[PDB]
Amino acid sequence: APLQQVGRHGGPNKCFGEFQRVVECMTNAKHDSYEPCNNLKNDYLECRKHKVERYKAFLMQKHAEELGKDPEEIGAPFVRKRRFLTSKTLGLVDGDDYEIGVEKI
Amino acid sequence: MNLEILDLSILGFYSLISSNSFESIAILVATIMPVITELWYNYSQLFALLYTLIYVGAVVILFVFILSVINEKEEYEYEYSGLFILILVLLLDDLDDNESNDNDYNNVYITDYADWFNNYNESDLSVIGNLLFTEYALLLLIISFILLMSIIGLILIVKKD
Amino acid sequence: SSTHTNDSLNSSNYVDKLKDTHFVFENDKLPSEIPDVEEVGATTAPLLSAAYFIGAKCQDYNDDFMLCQKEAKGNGPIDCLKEGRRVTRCASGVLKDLNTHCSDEFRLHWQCLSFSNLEYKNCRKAESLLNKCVFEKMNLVKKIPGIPEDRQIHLKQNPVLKPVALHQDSEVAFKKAQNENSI
Amino acid sequence: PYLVAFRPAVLVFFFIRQPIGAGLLAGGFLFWQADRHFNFGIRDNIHNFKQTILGFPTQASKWETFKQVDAQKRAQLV
Amino acid sequence: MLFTSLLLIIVYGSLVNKSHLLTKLINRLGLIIIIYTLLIHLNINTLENLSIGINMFNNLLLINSFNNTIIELILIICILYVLLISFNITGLSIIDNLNYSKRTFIVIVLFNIIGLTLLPLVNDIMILFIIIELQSYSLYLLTAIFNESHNSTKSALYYFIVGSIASFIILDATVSIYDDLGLTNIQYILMYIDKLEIFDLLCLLFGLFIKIGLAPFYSYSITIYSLSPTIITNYISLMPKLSILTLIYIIMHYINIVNNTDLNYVISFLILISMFIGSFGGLNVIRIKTLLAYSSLLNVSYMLLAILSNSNESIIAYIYYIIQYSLTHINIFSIILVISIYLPIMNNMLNVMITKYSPIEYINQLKNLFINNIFIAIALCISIFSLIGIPPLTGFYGKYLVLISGLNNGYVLLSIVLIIASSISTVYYATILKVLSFDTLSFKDIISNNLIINTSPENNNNEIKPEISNVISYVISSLTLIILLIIIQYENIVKGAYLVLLYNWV
Amino acid sequence: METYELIDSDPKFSRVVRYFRPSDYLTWALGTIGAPGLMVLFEKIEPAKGNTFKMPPPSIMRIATTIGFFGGFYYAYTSSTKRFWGYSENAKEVAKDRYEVKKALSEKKSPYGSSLLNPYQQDMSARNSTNSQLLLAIFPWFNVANHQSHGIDLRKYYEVRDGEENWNFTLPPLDQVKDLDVAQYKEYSNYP
Amino acid sequence: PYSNTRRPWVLRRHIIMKNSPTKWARKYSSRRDEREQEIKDDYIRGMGE
Amino acid sequence: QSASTLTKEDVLTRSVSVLRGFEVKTKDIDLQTTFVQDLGMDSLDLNDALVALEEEFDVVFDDKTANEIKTVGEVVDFVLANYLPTEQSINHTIR
Amino acid sequence: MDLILLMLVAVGLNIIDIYIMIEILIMGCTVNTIYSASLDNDMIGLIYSLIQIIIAGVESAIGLSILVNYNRIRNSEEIE
Amino acid sequence: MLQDLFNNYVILVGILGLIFLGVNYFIVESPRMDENNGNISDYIEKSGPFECGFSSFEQSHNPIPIAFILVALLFLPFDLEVSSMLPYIVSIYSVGIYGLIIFILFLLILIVGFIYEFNTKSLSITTILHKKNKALVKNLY
Ligand SMILES: CCCCCCCCCCCCCCCCCC(=O)OC[C@H](COP(=O)(O)OCCN)OC(=O)CCCCCCCCCCCCCCCCC
Repeated sequence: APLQQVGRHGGPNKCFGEFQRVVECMTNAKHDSYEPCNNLKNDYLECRKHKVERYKAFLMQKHAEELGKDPEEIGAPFVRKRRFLTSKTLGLVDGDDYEIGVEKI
Repeated sequence: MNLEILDLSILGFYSLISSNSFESIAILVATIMPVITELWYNYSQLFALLYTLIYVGAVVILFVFILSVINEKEEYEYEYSGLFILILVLLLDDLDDNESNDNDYNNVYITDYADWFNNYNESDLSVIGNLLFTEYALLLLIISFILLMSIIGLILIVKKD
Repeated sequence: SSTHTNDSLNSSNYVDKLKDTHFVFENDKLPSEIPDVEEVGATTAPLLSAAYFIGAKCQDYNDDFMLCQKEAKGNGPIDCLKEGRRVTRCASGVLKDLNTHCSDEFRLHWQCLSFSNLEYKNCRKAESLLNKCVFEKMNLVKKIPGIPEDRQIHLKQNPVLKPVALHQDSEVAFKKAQNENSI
Repeated sequence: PYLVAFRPAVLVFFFIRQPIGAGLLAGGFLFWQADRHFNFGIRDNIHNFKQTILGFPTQASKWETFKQVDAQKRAQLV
Repeated sequence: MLFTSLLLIIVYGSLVNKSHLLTKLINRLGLIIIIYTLLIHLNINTLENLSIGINMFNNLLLINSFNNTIIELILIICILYVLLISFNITGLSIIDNLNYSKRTFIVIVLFNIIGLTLLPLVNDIMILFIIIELQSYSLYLLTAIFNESHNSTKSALYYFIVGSIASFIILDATVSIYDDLGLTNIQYILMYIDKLEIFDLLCLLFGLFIKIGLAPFYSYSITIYSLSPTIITNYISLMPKLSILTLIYIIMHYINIVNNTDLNYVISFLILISMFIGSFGGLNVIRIKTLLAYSSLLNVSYMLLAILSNSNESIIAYIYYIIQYSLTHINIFSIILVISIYLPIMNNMLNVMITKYSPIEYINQLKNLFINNIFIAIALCISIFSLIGIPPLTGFYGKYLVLISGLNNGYVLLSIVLIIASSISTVYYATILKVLSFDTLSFKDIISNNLIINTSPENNNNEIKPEISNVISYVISSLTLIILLIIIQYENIVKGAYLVLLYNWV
Repeated sequence: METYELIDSDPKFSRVVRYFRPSDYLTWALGTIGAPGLMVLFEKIEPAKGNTFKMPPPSIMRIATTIGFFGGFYYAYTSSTKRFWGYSENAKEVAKDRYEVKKALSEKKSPYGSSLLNPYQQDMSARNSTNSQLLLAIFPWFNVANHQSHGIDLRKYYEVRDGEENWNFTLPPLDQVKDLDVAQYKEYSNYP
Repeated sequence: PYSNTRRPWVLRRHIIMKNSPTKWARKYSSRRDEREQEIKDDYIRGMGE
Repeated sequence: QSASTLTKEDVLTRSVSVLRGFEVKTKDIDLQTTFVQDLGMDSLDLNDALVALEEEFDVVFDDKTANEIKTVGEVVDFVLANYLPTEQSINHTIR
Repeated sequence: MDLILLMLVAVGLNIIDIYIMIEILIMGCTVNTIYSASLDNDMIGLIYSLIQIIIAGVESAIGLSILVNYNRIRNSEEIE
Repeated sequence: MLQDLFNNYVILVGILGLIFLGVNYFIVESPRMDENNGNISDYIEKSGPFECGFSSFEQSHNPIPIAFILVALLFLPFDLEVSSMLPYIVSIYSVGIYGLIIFILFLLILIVGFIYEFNTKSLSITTILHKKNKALVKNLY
């Protein structure tokens, strides 16, 4: 059994476990048909693309629009510029809005 | 503003109006450079550098062949085109840049969660070599075989003797 | 490793622009049913300086937390919350003891690591003083498993690789102990 | 990373040699960037037109399916 | 054995001096290498053991009893082809010296045999791409082995460009599948056979269809086979089909698991068009190799119907058909190479120019073969009648077994169309026979001392000098009698094809 | 199918050569002289130049002997491999295999031997080399590593068969045999 | 960090590099997206059970 | 491709037009029309016509033929037998 | 714009321009492999990408030699 | 790892190159301040190619024979071989002896190409002239 889905550090990646449980199910001798392993196939494909999870987020965003809910009042706060991950945004006691250093670690 | 869109807009314009063979060997270099930069800044810096190391050597060999085969044909020839038909073509092309039709896959943003289990932390090239030289060593040895065939093949084609 | 991923900060802001990266916060605390625990507040240099003393003090709890992860069978982060809180408290206990017993020796060692690219080989002298102070006051010995006790690299008399730049504070503090302790 | 260094060189030389071809190409480039930045929705609506005419599941098609399930499920409870 | 002996031959060929005799003797060493390769392969691979399917080299390769039979067939046909370059085809130096003037001829063949035999075994998308390049590159190098020939180089340029486009299509198909599933091993991909896009595998088949000259991509192969030297055209027109069609059968075996009838319809469309082009295309042609190019396109369409149906009756049909068609292909090209000795010599209208690479280039250069050599003319008639499908020759059972599998699967249209295609193509098959024999009586008492064969000297005028060399004559005799008398052993041969399994088991 | 007892699903290179029968050496010689002999036969069947017999040059016979020598070994290697796999009659090889394994077990030594390879590389090496003899006619690949994936259970060496009582081997339990998997991961479950 | 997972611009805008049998199928043929939309719809239909 | 597409009527027709642009005694030119008698060309006028007929058909008269040419029909015969299209680059034919 | 085969106008009118199109087309496959492998954190895809680059460079050399010898055949008189 | 400082440097390099062109463009005196021989476009006697004083045939678009074309072609197979060792360089320890033996096998198969090129003399210069010494002989009677 050759290795598949090898992470960048040589070990199993995020989705290897899903793939491994599919192989074990499909190759088990206790199974009359491949029907038991159908949910395991969807789980592996969901691990890679997250297509159903993205689809759920599509419904939640759309359902919030039709009820007039504010996107900025029900979502999660975010910052787009890395230089402005400031100590005030991070919540430090002596925080400030001055830019952080990202030029050279 | 994603300035790579403008770069490909200029490249597509020059591919429609290119006339001689030197311009084609420049369309190739004008294509690898956007690929190398976008790989460098988004997905893989390792393969951005591998592209530069290998394709440039192929480009110069390609260029030197143009010198030995340039045959006066397309310097004095005429093309018609039309500026309006060029820009209209590029406008219609620019309209549809959605290579995929899964709207949720193209619109919803995702994240990954880091873990500290990988304490032996090395580069992607070390893992690629670790697998290539151990588990897929047959693939490497066939590639070595194909490279040997090219060496014999180039000689039996080009050498008059 | 400088590979761009989707789980941490990337190389530059051109990577963020291409990925349209959003750095997202969550204002919600952990649910009240889960018991609270104070997180470890030490940064990289103090943690690396204290790595082998946290190992020598929390070995039972570190192994038990990791063994919980293996027995969790995928349900890892949920089923080992209680074991994880023990690990955090034990690690904070070591850092607490360092700042009360070996404060100057401890702060000397991780100030050298910050001065020296966080390479253990560059700060042997300050490490030796910290090892001596910790052993006397906390009875903790640094051990590198899998090798004989006399082949441990941090105890090598004449190492091949040595720091190019010398930490002046470590040189001064090493001389003071030489003339006062090993008479 | 070499496009960052070359881009100022190529762009100015492109305008010098072909000022009208460059202005038309650059003008169209900026217009779509204004469509995306200011949410004019022109490119999105063209995309919604292409999916409808080619038989793809559109954004409205997927939302209609949800509304059909929503009405079906509510009556199943009432 | 192949890989090890190739390295020795590569080095040895570059060490010794260049002479026609040494190249000919090096070719005979290549003959011994393939024979030892066959003996070693037979000694270890047996149909009964490989029925289950055995993984090798970290599951990169997968050999079963269906793959194994094709590998032995490839080795056997390659043995027959090397006899052409390892012995005298005509015995006259002006013609035969061409086969001995290139020392890398045997090296390229051994390079390609490795690619031919490994391709049906591929079990991973990464190794599928690597091997299909290895097979393609060797074919390009063989098409250009005669680099001082303008037509040979022009064909290799056409071959390279078209075959690179197909390879990109093949690579693009595998990249799409990897993108969908994140997996590279075929057996792993089979676990997700119901969820990947099955038309991503049709794109993979489309690239394979280009490499076998299927319509609508038939144009380049008809052009290349006619422009290449007859010795080159003999190899490149048959060898790629033995491996690629076997691989197509295995891919179609996996595709049939999900039973996508839309995919079955697209392939049926390509088969239908190829029958029309293969039959009507050859009606108005004057070159024999152009005629045989359409014959190849037609017989591939027949096999692809068996591959498309893909059932228990299809294994027997494909296995038997590919074996008997390879022998007929070998037999016809062997005769065409030999009968250049009966060509008249000038001592003129239309300014017809004949080159040393293809002395027999037009169908009407086969005139009066019934007078010059009756036994060879009959041997050519038997082969052509086999292509027609005249019972009880081998070609009849090939069409009979193909029809059984096709009609068993409900391909009523394609079964009728091929039988109409067979009748249409009979017109240009009969034209060969008309040229060979129909003017026998009105030309029997004529003085023909202007033939190529008459330029040869005589030893003593008291000895008996055979007009055709020993090895090439025995091969033509053996293959012709196998084609003619297959009725004697047909029952035993078809029982053997029953045992060749592709995951049938029970 | 006339199957036999499985000895080793991936025999080591040294074991295959050591277990050569006198006929396997005989076929090795036949391959070595069969290649120059075929060059004489081909000339006898049809002379390369002209119509008279001419002995091929010594340089051709030198390279032919080398080609036959490798071909003779590959044939003999596949002949001996089938006995390990059980495809061919291997009654003699089973008795020899059982004596060698029981002798090594009684010495608390691995029947497979100690390896320079870590657990991954032993597993990887077995994946690459197992069943590779099926393509030995195309390209070579041999098992030259001491891995533990041989397709056999060492418990079958703990039952005395007919003609093995005079060996008097006292076999320890498998957890005391050095360099075996079942006696390697003592302290950590991911380190041997 | 939350980021999009779209293909590079050069892949979906280069005049030549964007053309292939599978890329045209992904862009112009609805056969693939019809099947995958069924999987997403089953998620909401199966909530009630 | 590399073959002539010339007919005897076209070559004669193009020859007459090229000869009409000169100062000839008569504009009625056929195959039998001689250069010295009917058209009235001296040594230099004849060779001006030959080179003019060379440029029109992209052919070059050999020295032996040119010195011995008498009639218009001889030129038409020469062009038909000797005309070849010029070789094109390696890209014009195959592309 | 793709379905009307707009790419056939972007390819130049020399044999070498066809070679460049083939290289660009294959390079599109490798960029797609790198993109998927990086998102999945899968090194098997990157091994595939490396193999594609090496193999694509091999056929570039083999095709060039055929075109090189094709041009030599035309310049065959070589009376010098 | 942070490459924001590297991004600024690459930006500066791109701008710095255009400075040399611009500064030379703004510094040179206008042609009317010089001998005033007009714009460079008209002065064809200056913009013509240099041929050491005497004009020659304009052979810009004629093909140029290249005597080292075979060596240039063989550069690509060897360049790929060198680039194939990069995975081994950074993984030499991990692969151990198994990878080292595979690395040698990779190089041993490619060394046959080196033997082949040496024995065939394929890396020479393809001259079109050959200097051969004829022997003077006398057909005496
Ligand atoms: C440091 C900057 C170097 C480049 C600065 C010069 C800018 C010019 C364009 C650079 C590349 C942009 C895309 C062009 C692709 C090649 C098409 C081409 O033929 O070159 C364009 C150039 C202009 O000639 P033009 O007169 O406008 O058109 C012919 C009219 N009958 O016709 C020419 O033949 C001139 C080409 C000169 C040699 C250029 C070699 C290519 C260098 C590319 C490096 C940058 C990669 C591309 C980045 C931009 C991508 C669009």
